[PDB]
This record gives sequence, structure tokens and C-alpha cells, in this order.
Amino acid sequence: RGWIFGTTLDSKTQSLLIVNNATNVVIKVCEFQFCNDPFLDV
Amino acid sequence: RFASVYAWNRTRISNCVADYSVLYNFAPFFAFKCYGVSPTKLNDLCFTN
Amino acid sequence: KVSGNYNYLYRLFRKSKLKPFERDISTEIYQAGNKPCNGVAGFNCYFPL
Amino acid sequence: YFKIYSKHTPVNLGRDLPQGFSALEPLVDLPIGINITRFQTLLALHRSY
Amino acid sequence: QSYGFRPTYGVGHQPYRVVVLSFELLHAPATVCGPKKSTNLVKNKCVNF
Ligand SMILES: *[C@@H]1O[C@H](CO)[C@@H](O[C@@H]2O[C@H](CO)[C@@H](O)[C@H](O)[C@H]2NC(C)=O)[C@H](O)[C@H]1NC(C)=O
Ligand SMILES: *[C@@H]1O[C@H](CO)[C@@H](O[C@@H]2O[C@H](CO)[C@@H](O)[C@H](O)[C@H]2NC(C)=O)[C@H](O)[C@H]1NC(C)=O
Ligand SMILES: *[C@@H]1O[C@H](CO)[C@@H](O[C@@H]2O[C@H](CO)[C@@H](O)[C@H](O)[C@H]2NC(C)=O)[C@H](O)[C@H]1NC(C)=O
Repeated sequence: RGWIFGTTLDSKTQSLLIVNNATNVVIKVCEFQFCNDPFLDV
Repeated sequence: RFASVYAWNRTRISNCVADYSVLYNFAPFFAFKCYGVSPTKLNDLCFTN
Repeated sequence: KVSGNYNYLYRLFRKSKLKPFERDISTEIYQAGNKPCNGVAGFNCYFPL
Repeated sequence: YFKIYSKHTPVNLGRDLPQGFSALEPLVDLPIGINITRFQTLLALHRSY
Repeated sequence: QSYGFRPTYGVGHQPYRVVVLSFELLHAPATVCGPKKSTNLVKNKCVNF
């Protein structure tokens, strides 16, 4: 579905949220804290 | 013999190789805030006086 | 501000230089030596902003 | 100015990267501003095989 | 007037010895320079002398 970029993971630094859906994509330059890609859907 | 505030003790420094990394053991160093010139990038700068 | 316009900040301490056209907005503690600090922001570890 | 150089070549018949020359063209370009040194992707985990 | 000190005094009244450094770094002949403690020498291998 998409790609993830950034550095140091935690909210200490910002990150990327590339993802596609049907006929859409959204990007977010935000300090995203996570642990795995699991984008629940299908 | 640290002088009083009203009569402060001024010292002039002459031509010297000054290393601002050995004085950390000279005082407890409760506060070491510094102004525009940074203490980290302080041992790479040359001063008039 | 007659009292203080403490609404603007700027960094002084970085591990290295900075390339052109990017931002280094982050709230961490500068090591400023081998002396390790963890958010203490005391002596030998100064707030970058 | 993120680059999305892409092309669709469904002529593959099973071999991984079959010997052949093909071009790539960007689609969408946009600057964000970040020190990126990490890469990851998202997979269809809820229904995989 | 008198500025005596007592060990029984708590925070805000204890004697705080203070030393301030003033720098006049400007486009002028330099008398004091902070060094790199120097890096040791090597032979028979290409280096930036
Ligand atoms: C693709 O996913 C995005 C979020 O990842 C969703 O965006 C929605 O788009 C519709 C279009 O009108 C809006 O009304 C919603 O408010 C959006 N949601 C969010 C959370 O922003 C949507 O699922 C897809 N994008 C589309 C359809 O443009
Ligand atoms: C200010 O400087 C020092 C710091 O307290 C005082 O002590 C002498 O300073 C001279 C340099 O001017 C040195 O050569 C001496 O070695 C220092 N010690 C002694 C015991 O003389 C100096 O007296 C102070 N001067 C004042 C307050 O007028
Ligand atoms: C992007 O951020 C990472 C965060 O770790 C940087 O990695 C650090 O870089 C500094 C400066 O070179 C050094 O302390 C180490 O190489 C790294 N430290 C740690 C703790 O990982 C990386 O250099 C940054 N990239 C850019 C271009 O600034």
C-alpha cells in the first residue's frame, strides 16, 4: 500500500506516511511514533 | 581571596594557548550558562584579548 | 517587550554542520562532551534552544 | 521535491528482473524537509498469502 | 554596609563565588587561540599535512 520514511522513529523527530488507497494518496510530515507497519484493512 | 562585588578583581590575559576543557574540575560549576559565543565551540576560536 | 519577548528561539549547539534548506526542530539534550545526560539539562549538557 | 520515477512493464513472465532496458518517469514532486535515514513499506497484513 | 555570611543560611543567602569572562573577539590581532591539542604524526602513508 505505501512507504514510510523519517528517522529515530519516536516523536523526537518527524516522519513520513506515504500510503495509497483506491485512487488516493496521503502524506504527513509528522512526528509519528509506532512499532510496525500493520495498516489494518483487507 | 576572592574580592568583593563592589571592588571586583579584574585580570588581563596575554598571549597564551587557552584550553577551556581543563577547568571543569576547578569548581562545582553550579551554573555554566553562556551567551552568543558557545562553550562547546569555544576551544576553536581566537580572541583579541 | 518591556519585560521580555521570550517567544523566539534559536539553536547554538549541534553535533555537526547543517546542509542547505532543512530544519532541525527537536527538543533533546546536547551531550557537550563524553559526560552522559538524560534530559537533565544541567551542567555539561545545555538546552540547545 | 520527492521523486516518484515509475513505469509499468507487465511483460515479466516469472523471472526476477528479466534482462531488458526500460525508462522511468516521475509523476509527483514535493518538498517536505527532513533528515531521512530510515525506510519502510506497508503490506496487506490482514489478508496475506 | 556589612555583608556577613553564616553557614546556617539556606538557599538564596549562601555565598556564591562568581567569575565572569569577557571576550572582545573582533577583526584584530589575535593573542589567545584554542588549539586542537594536535594530532600525532604518521609516515609513509598519504595524509593531509
Ligand atoms: C484515502 O485515505 C485517506 C486518509 O488516509 C482518506 O481521506 C478522506 O477523504 C475524504 C474525501 O472527501 C474526506 O471526506 C475524509 O475526511 C478523508 N479522511 C481523512 C481521515 O482525512 C480516504 O480514505 C482516502 N482519500 C480520499 C478518498 O481522498
Ligand atoms: C586581581 O587579580 C588577582 C586575582 O585575585 C589578585 O592577585 C594577584 O594578581 C596578580 C596579577 O595582577 C598576580 O600576579 C598575583 O600572583 C596574584 N596574587 C597575589 C597574591 O598577588 C590581584 O591582587 C587582584 N588585584 C586587585 C584586586 O586590585
Ligand atoms: C539524521 O539523524 C541521525 C540521528 O541519529 C543522525 O545520526 C547521527 O549523526 C551525528 C552527526 O554525524 C552523529 O552523532 C552520528 O553519526 C549519529 N548519531 C546517532 C546517535 O545515531 C544523522 O547524522 C542525521 N543526518 C543528517 C544528514 O543530519
